[PDB]
Amino acid sequence: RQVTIIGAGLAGTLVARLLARNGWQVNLFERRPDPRIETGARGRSINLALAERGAHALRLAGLEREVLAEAVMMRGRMVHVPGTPPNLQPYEVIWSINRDRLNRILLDGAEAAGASIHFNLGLDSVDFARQRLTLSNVSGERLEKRFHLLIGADGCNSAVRQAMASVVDLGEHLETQPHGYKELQITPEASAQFNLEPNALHIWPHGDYMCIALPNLDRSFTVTLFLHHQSPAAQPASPSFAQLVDGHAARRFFQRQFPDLSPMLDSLEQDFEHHPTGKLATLRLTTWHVGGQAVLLGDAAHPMVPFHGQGMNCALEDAVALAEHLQSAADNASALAAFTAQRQPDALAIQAMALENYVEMSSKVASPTYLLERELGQIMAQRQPTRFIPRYSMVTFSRLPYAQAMARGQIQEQLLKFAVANDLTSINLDAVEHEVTRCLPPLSH
Ligand SMILES: Cc1cc2nc3c(=O)[nH]c(=O)nc-3n(C[C@H](O)[C@H](O)[C@H](O)COP(=O)(O)OP(=O)(O)OC[C@H]3O[C@@H](n4cnc5c(N)ncnc54)[C@H](O)[C@@H]3O)c2cc1C
Ligand SMILES: COc1ccc(S(=O)(=O)Nc2nc(-c3cccc([N+](=O)[O-])c3)cs2)cc1OC
Ligand SMILES: COc1ccc(S(=O)(=O)Nc2nc(-c3cccc([N+](=O)[O-])c3)cs2)cc1OC
Repeated sequence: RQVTIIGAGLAGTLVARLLARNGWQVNLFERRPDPRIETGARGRSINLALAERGAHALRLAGLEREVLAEAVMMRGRMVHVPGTPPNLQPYEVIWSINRDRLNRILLDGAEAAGASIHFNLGLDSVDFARQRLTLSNVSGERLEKRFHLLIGADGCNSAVRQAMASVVDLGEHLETQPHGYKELQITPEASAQFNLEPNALHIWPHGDYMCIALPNLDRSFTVTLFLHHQSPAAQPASPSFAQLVDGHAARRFFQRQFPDLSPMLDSLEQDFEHHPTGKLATLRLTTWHVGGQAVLLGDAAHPMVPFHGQGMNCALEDAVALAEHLQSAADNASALAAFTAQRQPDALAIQAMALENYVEMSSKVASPTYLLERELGQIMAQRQPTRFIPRYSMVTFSRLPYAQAMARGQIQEQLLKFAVANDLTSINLDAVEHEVTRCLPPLSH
């Protein structure tokens, strides 16, 4: 009945609330300070896309209305490319939520449910044999604490995950990507001056690099630049973080490549030199738990590239699943095994689907095969909105488990490919629709 959670982020704080109100004694430890303590100057955090499946996880926790109150409705996407004014491409919605706003709400929810939360305390080591762990603060205190069940919700660099290696082989494989990212900020004045639409997701596509911006209720926007770390050996002058040696270089790059975005980025030079360049990676594990003693949740279990906007959504789903299993199972070891069996297939799937979105960020001309496929898929979905559901729509706008969206997507892509092989005018749409009904079962099977 006792549980210790490391990491008061999105997954850890949600699972604290779900367990605490299910009668667990919950202690939650966080390395950062309490964002609920009002200071004189609020810091900036990123805005995240919350999709239907994440919103539904919050509804099960009884916190959806709270979060929605501070979330910006995004009705569609606005693509910005030179030579056209952007116009809204309508989506059904995606909510833009501020990370720290969400976190404060989750924290209040966890505490209201009876969890004890401890801030400014980082997990440094775990001794599984002696079931003790040690927390450290900046005051030099080294706090040794006893634990029964340990939930690692401590993010993509999990200290819990690292500790688990000492006692079990996690079968880790880290796959890195050549793009990094940089977080930047459009202020409310700038967005208003350039009439940036608050109720939309904004994209600046540019072949091998790109910017995406999500809104905040105060009309500021957080912008993410995705760009190669280094210029390719054979394409040595192409843009990369390696060339952008300082803020002035960054400014010249934005001026040249993102002319209409550069004016909105007032602290670009500042932001570029301070904010570290983030890495893109996928980490996969064969095992998420050590018997009944510890389990990994969210980014701690399954780091993924941020290209389908689903990491937080997955983490919130994870929390719901972990608390469901901990209640309905015989013992903790069985719960953790069952949890891993449910969610690890979903995690691998979204990790893969995220990478597939990522690889499209290319200046390579799209193969006419892939183009005809997508165009044919659109037609089929129109004719049988029943069965043929585009995979992105299954992921982003439904609650269908990721593994099942990936499976239906495979059946669908395969059908499209055999149909398109060897322009669309020669393709018999009746023959294709016949194959769609023969090969793709309705959702009710
Ligand atoms: C550029 C970018 C854009 C993204 N956009 C989206 C998006 O639009 N939508 C979406 O769904 N996802 C998005 N994601 C993914 C999303 O941020 C993560 O998947 C999600 O935050 C993971 O939730 P979590 O609780 O598992 O981890 P976290 O939210 O990272 O929580 C981990 C917590 O543990 C704490 N902690 C860490 N180490 C320790 C320690 N040793 N001791 C104690 N506490 C510790 C941290 O302070 C933190 O509070 C994005 C990610 C990136 C990088
Ligand atoms: C306009 O139609 C589309 C609808 C949906 C998608 S999607 O579902 O497949 N990908 C998605 N990425 C995000 C997302 C949000 C925040 C940050 C990031 N990020 O890359 O950091 C990604 C939201 S939806 C794509 C579409 O066209 C490309
Ligand atoms: C990995 O490759 C695929 C995987 C899955 C599928 S699918 O058949 O299951 N989903 C489909 N999406 C579209 C579609 C159309 C218009 C815009 C978008 N959009 O991402 O914005 C998608 C057409 S078909 C297709 C694939 O390539 C054709």
